[PDB]
Amino acid sequence: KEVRKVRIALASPEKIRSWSYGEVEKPETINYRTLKPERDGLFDERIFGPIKDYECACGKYKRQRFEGKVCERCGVEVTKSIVRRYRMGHIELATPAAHIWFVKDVPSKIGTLLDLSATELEQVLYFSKYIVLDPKGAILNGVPVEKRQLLTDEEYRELRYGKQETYPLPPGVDALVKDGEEVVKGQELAPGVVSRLDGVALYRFPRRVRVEYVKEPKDYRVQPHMNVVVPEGARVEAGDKIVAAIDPEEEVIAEAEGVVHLHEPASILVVKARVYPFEDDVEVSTGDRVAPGDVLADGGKVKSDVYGRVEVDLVRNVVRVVESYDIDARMGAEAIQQLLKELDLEALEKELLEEMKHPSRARRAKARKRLEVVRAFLDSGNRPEWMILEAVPVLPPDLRPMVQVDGGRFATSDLNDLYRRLINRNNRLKKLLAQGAPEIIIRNEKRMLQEAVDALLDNGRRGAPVTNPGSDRPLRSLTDILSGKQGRFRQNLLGKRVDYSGRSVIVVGPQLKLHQCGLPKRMALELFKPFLLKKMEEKGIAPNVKAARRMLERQRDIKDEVWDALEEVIHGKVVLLNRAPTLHRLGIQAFQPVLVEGQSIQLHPLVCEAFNADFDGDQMAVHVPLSSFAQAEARIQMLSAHNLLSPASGEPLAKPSRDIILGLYYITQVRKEKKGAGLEFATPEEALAAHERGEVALNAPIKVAGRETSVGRLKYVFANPDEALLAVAHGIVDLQDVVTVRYMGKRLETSPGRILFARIVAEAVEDEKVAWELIQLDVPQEKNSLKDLVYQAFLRLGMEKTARLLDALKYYGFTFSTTSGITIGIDDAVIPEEKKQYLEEADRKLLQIEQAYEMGFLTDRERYDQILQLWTETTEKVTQAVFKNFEENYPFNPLYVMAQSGARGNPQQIRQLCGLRGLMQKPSGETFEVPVRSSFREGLTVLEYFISSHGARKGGADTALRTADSGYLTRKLVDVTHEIVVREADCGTTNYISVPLFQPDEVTRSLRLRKRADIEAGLYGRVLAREVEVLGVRLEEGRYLSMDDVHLLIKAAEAGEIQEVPVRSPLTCQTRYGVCQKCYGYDLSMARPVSIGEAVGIVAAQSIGEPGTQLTMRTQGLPRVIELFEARRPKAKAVISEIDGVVRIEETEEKLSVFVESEGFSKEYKLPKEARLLVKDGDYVEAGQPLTRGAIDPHQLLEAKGPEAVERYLVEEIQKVYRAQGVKLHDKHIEIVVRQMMKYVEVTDPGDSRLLEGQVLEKWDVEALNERLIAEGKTPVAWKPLLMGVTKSALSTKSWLSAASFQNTTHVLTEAAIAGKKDELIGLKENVILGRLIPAGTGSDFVRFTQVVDQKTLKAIEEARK
DNA sequence: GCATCCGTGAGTCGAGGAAGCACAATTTAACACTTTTGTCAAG
DNA sequence: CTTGACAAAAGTGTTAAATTGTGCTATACTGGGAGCCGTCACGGATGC
Ligand SMILES: [Mg+2]
Ligand SMILES: [Mg+2]
Ligand SMILES: [Zn+2]
Ligand SMILES: [Zn+2]
Repeated sequence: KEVRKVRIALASPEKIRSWSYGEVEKPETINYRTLKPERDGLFDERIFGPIKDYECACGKYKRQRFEGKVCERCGVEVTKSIVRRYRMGHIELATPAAHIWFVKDVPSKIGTLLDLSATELEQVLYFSKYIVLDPKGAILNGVPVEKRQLLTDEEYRELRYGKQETYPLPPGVDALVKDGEEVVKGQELAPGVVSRLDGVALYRFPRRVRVEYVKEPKDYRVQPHMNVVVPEGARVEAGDKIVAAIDPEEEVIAEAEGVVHLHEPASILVVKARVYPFEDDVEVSTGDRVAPGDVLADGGKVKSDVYGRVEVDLVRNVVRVVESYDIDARMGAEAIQQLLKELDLEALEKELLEEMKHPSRARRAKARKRLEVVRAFLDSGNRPEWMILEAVPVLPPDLRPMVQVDGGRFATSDLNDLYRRLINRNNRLKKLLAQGAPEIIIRNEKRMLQEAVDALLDNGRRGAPVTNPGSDRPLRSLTDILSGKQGRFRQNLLGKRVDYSGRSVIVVGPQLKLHQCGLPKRMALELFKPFLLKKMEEKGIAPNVKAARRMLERQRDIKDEVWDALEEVIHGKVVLLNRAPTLHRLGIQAFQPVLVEGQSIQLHPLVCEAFNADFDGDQMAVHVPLSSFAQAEARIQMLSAHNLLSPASGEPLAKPSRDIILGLYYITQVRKEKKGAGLEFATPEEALAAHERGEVALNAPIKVAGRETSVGRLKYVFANPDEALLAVAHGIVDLQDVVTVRYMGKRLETSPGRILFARIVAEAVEDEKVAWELIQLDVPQEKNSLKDLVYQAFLRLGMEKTARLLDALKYYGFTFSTTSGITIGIDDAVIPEEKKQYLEEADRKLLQIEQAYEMGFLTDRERYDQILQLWTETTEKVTQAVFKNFEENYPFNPLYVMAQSGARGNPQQIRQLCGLRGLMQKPSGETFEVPVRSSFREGLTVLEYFISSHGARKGGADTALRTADSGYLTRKLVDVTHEIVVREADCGTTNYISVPLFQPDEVTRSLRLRKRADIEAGLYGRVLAREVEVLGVRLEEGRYLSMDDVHLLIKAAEAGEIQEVPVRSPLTCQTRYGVCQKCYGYDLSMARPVSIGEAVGIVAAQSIGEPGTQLTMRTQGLPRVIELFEARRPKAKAVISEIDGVVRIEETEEKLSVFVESEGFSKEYKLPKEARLLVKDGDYVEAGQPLTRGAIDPHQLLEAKGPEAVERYLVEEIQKVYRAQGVKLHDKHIEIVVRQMMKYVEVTDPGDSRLLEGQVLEKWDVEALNERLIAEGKTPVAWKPLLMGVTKSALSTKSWLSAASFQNTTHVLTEAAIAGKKDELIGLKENVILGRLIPAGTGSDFVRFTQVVDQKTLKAIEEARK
């Protein structure tokens, strides 16, 4: 079957053991001598499979005949060695270990279910405090001990073993207390030592024993290696032992009868216990635990009266019960797993739901968070105790290989070292437990085992990272393998390295057609090698494919017919050319290769702008689509000649450029003379006669009788363009001379160059009548006029004729720029004579500013501002003087022509070359008082050059630090919008948006018509939601708006006939998981309605992010866009009115306050003194209308005005940044991203549903839920619109595969696993990860099942059946 | 409300690759021999 | 198709090296060692 969904869930110890083919019991990897895997180790063949196909370890089975067999000698299955990549083992832990993901991922899942703080969980898990599981009637400091109570180590010891203390008596002294006498706190035991607790006092080591013989206080000395064998106050018959020793020579016995008295204790032991004397055998033993009433000895004659630990003292023949309780308190994951197994999720949910009615919001907020985790376990079917590991899975050995390098050295992965540590510690703990080691040692081993598991799963998350000894590089754990820019997702699943790919330097191919590229022969030989081998065999070049491959291995073995065969292999095929960074989809284009000699790829000039490529050393990659589908898609969808318009704005993107523009501008610009320039005559005979006398120039404007003409128009009248260009060939007239020509039945007055341009377009499109309508004859052909020509040709003729026109424009532009005579010399940077006059004026005004400043008429700051204004004004005047000189005296100056035509440079750069450099800014942001008064032609001074370097470095640093921000933003946009596709023709919605044609300019306090570019960016290629009647023209509902329609609407607005246009937009589309054809509009790249199955989400992200690097960075620029897409609260946020009413300013010397007064309401706003109010007294302000200047908080705007208002604000404010930079971007692309930001709602009233108040879900889901509920007469859910940024919107998506591959992988995976989330594979990222066909383009269900059949077969099938 | 803390994020290709010994237990190697296998000429 | 010599071609069985695993030292010894350090954003969680 086909995979349709991917589910993630917790694995139980039972399931982990079902995966494993065996337990890894030893940390041995391979044998150091034979290099074979060690038995029971991390590379065992008996577990993970054979190392070579169909061959066991012992070498008894060596063929596939014994397939599925297991050798009895070695136990290795006889099968394929590839199973060694898929077969898992496991490690059986001596004690449970918590999974760090469900502990350290804030908020922890284990803590939330158990109601334990982050610190409390850590203290228990890492053996710092005990947690009570059974108090057993234990009292701690007069208070009963309760379950789930945390005990410190001292508290546990006091409760479990009691209170006791040893006081060392000074040598020689004798204690004031006897052995076995009860003491009270503060009592003095010895002359200088006082006890601190009440209990039985016991002599530890009596140094002197004083017996009393009866006939006599004989004494004996006690040494450390001796022990007394009798209790105090004992009658000893002559002969009985008294003090024992290692050597019987020093052993002490009693000569006669007496009473033994012990004196001089080494120390005093105070123990809180009850002493029970006995005579017969005791029924208990040391270490036993007893309760009140339990029999101790003498058949019930002596019984316990208190809880404690029973210890029998045979020397004193008494039973001591050290008062203590048998409390059950545990540390580590064994205790936590005990609590997690005892949880009743049914009971917990009921209690949480009851607490969901608490008046406090914090209590309900906490209850909702707990119940969301509880609900996840209840719904998914997972068990909370599965978050603690009893068996640890072991990765297949081939994914953590230990390989021998070409030099014989061994390389291994970090996972083997992490596995060995866990196995070594696990084995050691088992040995310690078998030895009955003390609790201190066991606790250290268990704490180390927990840490070893943590390092294996997520190294460095908790504590110091584990490093391999001899280095400080942290070991790479399982979490590091999956997360980050170098993880599995982004490095191996979302992108890959591919076969049939090449690379080389790119050079310009001017002779190529738009759809052609120059592919080196030696690159194409390797790229198409499998195809070439087949063709070589098909011909007689080689006998078979293997012989052909040997021929190609040696360069000197390649014959000349191999190149003929290669030419046949590539016939008709295309290749993909790729340049990094791929900012938009035009960074990959398909071309038909032309095999060329050399080693560099030839690139067509007209596609360089789309690739952002130049020829300073750039490189491109080459890719070969292999199947018929890949070749068809590349030739139809990705061919360069088919993508001529911009998907972002719909304007031409393959169009005339630097040299092409210059050559076409040069011929279409007319000459202007000054010799005559005014003389008036009576007849043309006189006017021409003066021309022969030299009094008037050919192109000097004159007036013959009443009309203004020139000599050329009167002297040279040509019957047709061919005659005019024949005269140009003979040198009679120039291309720039204005003469009279007869063309298309009209007696035009133009230059031969403009008539030549008209013929160029006419022949390219092969239509003289249509060509005449496409061009503007009476202007020089600059970048904008040539861009309009391409767009109009595309509309009227299509891709094929437009690509031909682009090829003809490129050819003639190149040809005419070579012979025109364009060059740059030092004298071409003409210095206006007005610069000297302006600088002298600035010196006088500056000297006058200093004079006033000396007189005190102004301060330092106003002196500083006035200086900057003076030099800012002078720079503008010098710029104007520079360009006024060019257009009057040097209209054909190379710098003027390049800037005027759009080929190169702008007025700012020309001023620095010809005028003055201007003012420079300090590193701190201030501007130097003294400007750079020299241009580049004159040459800066050393100090001026250094001062100018401050800004140059700052610009370079801004550019470097701006690429990372723009690239990061694009990735956020792609991940939030990647699932949006055009999925149907129409969603049936009746909603729409009104695009405003007028903008409320506040300075003039009135409405003013918006700019054409702004209106076009919001109207072009959009479906009219309602019928519109303007200027006698009826634009019916459902009509796509072309540029002509948009211009008609702008003309209607100019006449006061329409203020806004109702259109369909992605904001109001009702399609699920995408938009419909009617809500999107045109495919701006083709100027026609978008086709179903297009990934408009990806296009929108690339359109927005591509010009991201052109946004200034230095609340403005790219930072402004990033904040708007993240829905961040501005620091200097404006103040808006929550309700509508009249403003009443109460400004006072004490404070500033603004009052919005209504019929009954009076809202008060305390604004700061430095507040730039934009509303004065007596103004009727509506809800959400700003009162103070600044950026509006989108979340405050959403609450006050609504979803529509915030959506309009976000689109307009984002477009302002791009417009300020000259970038043209359709509103559709922003509205698609904004539609994703506003995709969620918050539950406020659950109604008759299981939703929790404050729960965040998708708007589509709640709407579907509400309609279902209403269908059955149940109260619907009341929700609240929600706004979130692109980052948060992408992470809260319903597909965990796409969210896990974005960022926050541990958090995404931990929540998905607990909930048992199932991924339906809806968007593009999920299908790319699994290598499936994406549900867009040719992979969309709308077009995927189309069938093609010819007439003959169709008739046979219909005939053969009917 | 609020600071303060921690945790996660920050463009793309390319090119650069320090015991020592004793002894027991286990494994490996080298014989030995018999037992297939592969040829041979026939027949 | 056999039919008997033949000869390596291989395997089975001891034996002895060669390798590997393991236990044991008796003056008295009793709590570690390396960072050190120029960024900025955000949530989100808690200390209350
Ligand atoms: Mg370059
Ligand atoms: Mg004439
Ligand atoms: Zn085997
Ligand atoms: Zn729609």
